Amino acid sequence: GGMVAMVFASGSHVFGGIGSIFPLFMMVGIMMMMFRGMGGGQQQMSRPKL
Amino acid sequence: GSGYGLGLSTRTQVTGYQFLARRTAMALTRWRVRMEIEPGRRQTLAVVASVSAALVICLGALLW
Repeated sequence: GGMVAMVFASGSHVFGGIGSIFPLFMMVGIMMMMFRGMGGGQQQMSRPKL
Repeated sequence: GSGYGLGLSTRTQVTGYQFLARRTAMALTRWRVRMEIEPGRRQTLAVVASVSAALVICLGALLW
């Protein structure tokens, strides 16, 4: 977001439509990597169960 | 002999040494090795958090 905002303050305003597709799609990739990071499951221990 | 010099090494040997290093460091200050709770780790992580928070604010200034 900082990288994107800094470009607008310079006035180049290259984003919107054609340009915005890069940061939009790039943003999904980061969330997709953190999702694999929290991988696994079914352990099901919890304070309310104990 | 064996163990001396700059030979090769593996990733299990790198963590293995850090465990022995923590356990011996505790024996010099607390004189016991039970280690049910490991406070050396926590006191170190608090510094790393301090440095990170300083850098986040530092980059925040450059952004403006």
